[PDB]
Amino acid sequence: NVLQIVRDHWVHILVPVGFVFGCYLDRRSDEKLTAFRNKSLLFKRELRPNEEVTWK
Amino acid sequence: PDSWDKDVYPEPPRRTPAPAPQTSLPNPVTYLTKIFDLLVDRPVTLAREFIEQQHAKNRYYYYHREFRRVPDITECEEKDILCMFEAEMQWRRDYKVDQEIVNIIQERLKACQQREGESYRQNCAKELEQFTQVSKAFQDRYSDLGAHYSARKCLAKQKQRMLAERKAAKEAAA
Amino acid sequence: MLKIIIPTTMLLPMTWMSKHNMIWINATVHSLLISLISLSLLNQLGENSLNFSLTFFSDSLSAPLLVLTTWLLPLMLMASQSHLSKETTTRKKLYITMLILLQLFLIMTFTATELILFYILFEATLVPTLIIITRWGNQTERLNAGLYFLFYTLAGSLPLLVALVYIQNTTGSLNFLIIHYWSHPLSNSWSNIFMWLACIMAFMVKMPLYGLHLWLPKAHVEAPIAGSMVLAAVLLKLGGYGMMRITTILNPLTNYMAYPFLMLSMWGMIMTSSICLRQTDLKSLIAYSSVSHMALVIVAIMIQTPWSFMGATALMIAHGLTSSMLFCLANTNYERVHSRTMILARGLQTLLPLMATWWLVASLTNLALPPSINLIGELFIITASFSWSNITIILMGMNMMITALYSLYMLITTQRGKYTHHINNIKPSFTRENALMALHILPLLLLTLNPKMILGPLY
Amino acid sequence: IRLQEDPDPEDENLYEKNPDSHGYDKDPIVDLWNMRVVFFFGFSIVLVLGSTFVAYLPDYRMQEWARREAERLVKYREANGLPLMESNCFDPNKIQLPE
Amino acid sequence: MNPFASLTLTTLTILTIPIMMSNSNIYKTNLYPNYVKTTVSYAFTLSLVPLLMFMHTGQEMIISNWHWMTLQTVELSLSFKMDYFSVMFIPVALFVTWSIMEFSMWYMHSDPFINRFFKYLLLFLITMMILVTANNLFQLFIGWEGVGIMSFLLIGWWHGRTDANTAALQAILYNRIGDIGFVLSMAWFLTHSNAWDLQQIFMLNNECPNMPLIGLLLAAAGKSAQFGLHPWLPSAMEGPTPVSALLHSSTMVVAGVFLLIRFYPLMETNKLVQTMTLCLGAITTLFTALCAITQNDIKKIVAFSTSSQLGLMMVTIGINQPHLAFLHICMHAFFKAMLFMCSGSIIHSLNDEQDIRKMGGLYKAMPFTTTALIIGSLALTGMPYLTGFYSKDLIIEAVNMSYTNAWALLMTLIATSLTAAYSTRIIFFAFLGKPRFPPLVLINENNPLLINSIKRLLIGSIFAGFIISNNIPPMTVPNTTMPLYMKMTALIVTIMGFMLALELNNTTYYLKFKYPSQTYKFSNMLGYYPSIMHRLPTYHNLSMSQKSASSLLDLIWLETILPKTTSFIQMKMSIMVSNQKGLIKLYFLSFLITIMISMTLFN
Ligand SMILES: CCCCCCCCCCCCCCCCCC(=O)OC[C@H](COP(=O)([O-])OCC(O)COP(=O)([O-])OC[C@@H](COC(=O)CCCCCCCCCCCCCCCCC)OC(=O)CCCCCCCCCCCCCCCCC)OC(=O)CCCCCCCCCCCCCCCCC
Ligand SMILES: CCCCCCCC/C=C/CCCCCCCC(=O)OC[C@H](COP(=O)(O)OCCN)OC(=O)CCCCCCC/C=C/CCCCCCCC
Repeated sequence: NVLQIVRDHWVHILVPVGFVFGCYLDRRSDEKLTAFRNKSLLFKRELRPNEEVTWK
Repeated sequence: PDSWDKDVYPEPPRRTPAPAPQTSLPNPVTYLTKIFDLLVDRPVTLAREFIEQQHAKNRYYYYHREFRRVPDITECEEKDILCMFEAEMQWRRDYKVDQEIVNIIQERLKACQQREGESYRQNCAKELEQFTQVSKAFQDRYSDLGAHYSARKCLAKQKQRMLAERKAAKEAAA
Repeated sequence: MLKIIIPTTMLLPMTWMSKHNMIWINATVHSLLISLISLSLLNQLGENSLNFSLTFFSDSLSAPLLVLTTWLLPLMLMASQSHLSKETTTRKKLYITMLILLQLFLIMTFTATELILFYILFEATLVPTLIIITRWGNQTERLNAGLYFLFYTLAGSLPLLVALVYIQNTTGSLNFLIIHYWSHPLSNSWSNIFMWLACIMAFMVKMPLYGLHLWLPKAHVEAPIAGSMVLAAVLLKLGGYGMMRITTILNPLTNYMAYPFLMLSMWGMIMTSSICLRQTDLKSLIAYSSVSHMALVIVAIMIQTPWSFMGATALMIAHGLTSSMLFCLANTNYERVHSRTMILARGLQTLLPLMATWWLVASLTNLALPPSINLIGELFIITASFSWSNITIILMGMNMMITALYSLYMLITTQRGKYTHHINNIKPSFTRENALMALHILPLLLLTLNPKMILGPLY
Repeated sequence: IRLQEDPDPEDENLYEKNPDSHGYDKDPIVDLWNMRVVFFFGFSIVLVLGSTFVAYLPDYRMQEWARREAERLVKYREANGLPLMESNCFDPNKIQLPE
Repeated sequence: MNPFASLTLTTLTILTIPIMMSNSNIYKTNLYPNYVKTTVSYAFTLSLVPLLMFMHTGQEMIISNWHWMTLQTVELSLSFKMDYFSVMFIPVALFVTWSIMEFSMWYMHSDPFINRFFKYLLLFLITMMILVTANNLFQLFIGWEGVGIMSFLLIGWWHGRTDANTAALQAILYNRIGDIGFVLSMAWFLTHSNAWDLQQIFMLNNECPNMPLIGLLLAAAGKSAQFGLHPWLPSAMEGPTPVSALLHSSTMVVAGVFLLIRFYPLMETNKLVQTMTLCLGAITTLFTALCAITQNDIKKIVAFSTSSQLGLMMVTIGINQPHLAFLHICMHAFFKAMLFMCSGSIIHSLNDEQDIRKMGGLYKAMPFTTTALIIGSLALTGMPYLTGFYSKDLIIEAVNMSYTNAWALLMTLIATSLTAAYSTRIIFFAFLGKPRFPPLVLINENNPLLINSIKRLLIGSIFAGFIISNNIPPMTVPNTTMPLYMKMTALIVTIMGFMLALELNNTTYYLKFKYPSQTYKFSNMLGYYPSIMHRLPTYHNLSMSQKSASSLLDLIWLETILPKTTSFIQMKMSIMVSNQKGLIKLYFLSFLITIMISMTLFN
């Protein structure tokens, strides 16, 4: 029945949720390297009225 | 056409002689050109008119990115990693721009050779000299840096060249 | 890089928790999905690399190799499911686990930002390969092949570990960005000569260099089909990637220390092509062709010019694809007649037409046929070698002639002529085998269409 | 004989039981769906979608940007009589040679 | 826009179109050969239009439609050069291919893979068009190798024939030597000029040097079967008669001559390379005609005639007459294609017999092929107003009137005489006399396809020379003033060859028998070149491939040095260490020695 389909095809979400978790951890790693955000001589600028950070 | 800059990509004025027939025989080239214009040019022109009308309704724009100048490897202190990074990136961008300048000059040279045709050795002497000068400068700049080239290595090469020139001038004055 | 790394570590439990008859389907589908995800790494910058975090970074050299690895995994799955029909469920899952671990180690190797982590991962790649060879090889010689492979690699690589820790002690860091920015010239001394030797010899053994290559026929001939595919397509490219990475700190000593390696590479390229001319085994012929192509790549890396590195990258990608396809074709033939002798099966064009077409296309790509990326890389390497010296053209021309000779010799021997009369068990080609060949060949032609994606950072 | 060993089994043909076999699995339904997933995902998804994605990858290598910058520099330098390609990459005034 | 570029690219694209339909029900049916032939005819007319455009005002163009990749300062783009050479050779090649395809519709009716045969012919045509219209060295090399592999595939059409496989691989080998030369030229040009396109190559190479020009000459010799790399062309007769007629003789063996023509400014700038080209062409034409005059296989005779004409073209290039070589390319394509078609009709009508010793009586047995072959042989030998007259006569006049190599001039004249000789041999042994074929007479040449194809290539063999010569602009200064005997030299030597060969052939009817001469043995066995040069170098290379590289080095000494010696040393040391009797007296004496040594030698 429906239960057996979920009982057998529940492994098809492992790789997608791993991809989602990898994207989340990539964001987490990126947010720790924000010490020169809007501080490089090349890309330094004044913030727009409705923004807090240049990138995330 | 306004697509490209006529000054950056010069074209000599086009001088086309007028037809001066000497026979009563019809011109098959003229007849086939009329057929081509009737059968191909008009349909493609109508199709492009429709496509451009569709494009004009959804006009939107894209921009050319501007980079401000940053201090170079000469101004950077020793093992000042951030300044070295900025200077290296700027040097790489300038290297790409110079490569494209050389490409533009080479395109000029090829176009002039093809255009002048059988009189290219004389009429293309102006584009050959510009190519010679541009290639000489580009070679002196980035001739033998290697696979792992960098702004530091290019600066060392320039320093070596300057030392050689100074020694030559001193020897000449001696 | 975690968005690609984590899905492989999730391929593992999915493989171990799927049903007995669904392991191949699930592994193939999710490997293809991971390859599609990894296709996003090709969007590289013209100035610098993609620095995701402190541990991983991607470049125009790493991206095509990662895409090639992720694309190669499902093809290996198809071949393995071909030849592992009677295996138990646990051993099937163990084989899939070995393949998954190898892919994960290769990804982390290509994206590692430090030389010591790169060393750890590129040495970790040995264990799954050794297990696969010595466990699922068909013949007795698999044990000797594994011993040769392991000991060649380790005797090459241990001095590299010593040199890496010494360089870290001397300079303060093994981070690739730091060692590239803070690089200093290498003076002509015995100590610097031996440091250069340690690094270059490790990667040369990995290449392999001529005179250090017997392990390659040993392992490639005796490994299973998936092992043969991964050994030639990707594992031979670790040496080239490493040499293109370490040579930053080895200047200007590379101008003087590269002569013996260049001479070995050129002459052994000629010699291995000639050996290919007289091979009674098809797998051995493919392996020696791989040796010749990697010798050409070594020549490119040693001459070390921007035109040589682009050719090296293109030739590495092209050789990976072509050698994988050739091994797959030879393995289908072996699965037919249960023997690797080239002259045993003949008339295979009149017995199997579309496989004859696949053989023809694979052989035409094996030799440098324009405008294939094989020819693009080979021609760039030949032009750089011509700028280096003007007798390298003589050597390259000889090698190209012999390459065409042995490729067409293999094609004519296997496909043309009249069929063997007593071989009457050659069933029609399977949809799986045809799909394997198509998936091997189409990306190569698309890369020919778009060539700037495999020309490396020097483009 | 020196052992109690099994005889070497005969080669198994997938077409005998299933004439329309794709060569994936002994089970007909499993083999058919293996063929379907392989063909669909690999060919359609990976080949077509990845190929068009790579074809339409944005110009992050700044090839066209470099060409436009080169056009501007050539125009400016040929308008003012300056050399099109400068002789030095850096400033000799900012470079200090040893005595 | 000017219709010139559009129509040229349209001809190329419509040539490529039927290949896309090779995965369709039409490819699965029997209408595919007619479909391909119709497409080729339409392409022929569509290419005739730009020829009219050029012959009016001399319009020439280059079209760089698609940009491929930029290696820093070098840009490679898909560029086509639509100049006099391209716009003249495209319609001629299309006309020849159309005729050959109709002749193959008749000729290859019983082939199970006639659709694949026509697909391969169209692919060869596409690759040859790429080679001809290519504007840069990389695209020229694409066309080069494409026609090479198509020749390889079509020579080995019957895959079960070991001789066919050998001929295909031999052609590949010689063309790969030529490609060695080609790649040398490409590398030199890129390194020394930062370009692979003809415009910048011509601009920068005001005095082109020996290395690039000799690379080009080597490639041309390899592709055009000059002496040293010649034998693959006669061996290429293993393929079906349509392949021999279209690919090799008419359109593909002229690839080397065309390559040398495309770099005629550099060839003008050089002199030593011109001398080398002249000498190579002279020896090639003389040797190949000398081999031709004594062959008993009609396809072999026609192949050696093609090789001799290629040598004559190379002679023409060597005397700094690039445009005369192109004119001869066109005329030779016409009449040599027709001659091959006539020989193929003879072969088909006599049940796959290719021996003139078994032919005979065909003058009245086969009327139309007889008249077509007579017209072609008259055009081949330079009948005073036929298609071959407008090129060969001017070539001979230029050779006699220039500052040339005396031996090259003499060999060219002797080669013209031998051309007349072997044409007489073909006619005499194939058409005159009494039948020598089996009694069951199956001769029937009444097929409209064959008749119409030979007709179309027959009108060109009479009138095309006049039209082409009178419509092209003057590109060289004529040799108006010359002695009368030098003016008539070509005709005189042609007639002398005719007469001597006719007398020698007439002596065969005598009831007189004599063992052959050494000169006859040398000429009939192709100068012994294929024997020695196909048995000795091949044996030595294949023997060194196994005895030295494989066994002696790979399997013996590379194993002995690094891995085997180390393993032996480790085994010996392991045995030495582990070989102990387990005696406490022995190893306690060892302990005492160790203690004494540590006490004394260590401080
Ligand atoms: C190291 C040397 C390097 C030399 C490099 C230079 C080579 C130059 C070659 C010149 C051309 C040689 C042609 C003959 C060789 C092939 C003979 C052969 O096998 O024929 C069988 C073959 C028949 O095949 P088959 O049906 O199997 O018959 C079996 C044989 O009957 C079976 O009977 P067989 O086996 O007895 O038949 C052969 C026998 C019969 O063939 C002939 O007699 C052919 C005679 C051709 C005409 C030669 C005299 C031309 C006189 C022209 C006078 C006017 C000049 C212009 C000025 C006029 C106003 C002053 O020939 C000979 O015994 C010698 C013929 C001449 C050889 C020349 C090369 C010498 C090599 C070294 C010396 C060897 C000497 C001893 C021989 C070997 C040991 C015994 O003959 C033909 O198909 C016709 C041959 C061609 C006839 C016309 C040739 C015209 C062009 C040459 C003459 C020059 C004309 C003017 C040119 C322009 C000047 C400005
Ligand atoms: C620049 C480097 C290359 C220089 C030349 C190297 C020569 C090396 C010879 C190749 C080694 C052969 C390996 C295997 C080749 C394929 C196997 C083979 O032997 O095929 C034999 C095959 C069959 O013989 P048949 O006559 O058809 O008899 C059939 C009867 N049923 O014959 C061949 O194809 C062999 C031909 C090889 C020719 C070798 C010499 C070539 C001449 C080169 C020197 C001339 C240079 C030209 C100068 C040009 C001037 C600018």
